[PDB]
Amino acid sequence: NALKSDFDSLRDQIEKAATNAKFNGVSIADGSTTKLTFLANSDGSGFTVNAKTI
Amino acid sequence: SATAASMNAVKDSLQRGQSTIDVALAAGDTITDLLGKMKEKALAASDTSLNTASF
Repeated sequence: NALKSDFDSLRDQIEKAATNAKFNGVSIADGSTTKLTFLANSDGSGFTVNAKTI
Repeated sequence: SATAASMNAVKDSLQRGQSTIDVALAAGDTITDLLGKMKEKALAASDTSLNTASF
């Protein structure tokens, strides 16, 4: 029972640590969106970074 | 000599034309600077990683 409760605590910890990792409201580790596109060229062409949910 | 007097009349109109074009050129320089800045703004806003409150 003690080992199970330790396991459960650690799982809840993983969840908290994962959902708090936002910068400026946008994040690539929670799983909110599928990809983020940044500017890479003075004409609008983008640099694509896929989302890696953890 | 009447014709030389008429040339004296022509030169002022040429000068007035020059003046109007200078005013237009000044305004045009301002407009080109503004257009550059607008392109910068539009390019910055074309980003899809941007917050809802910066757009």
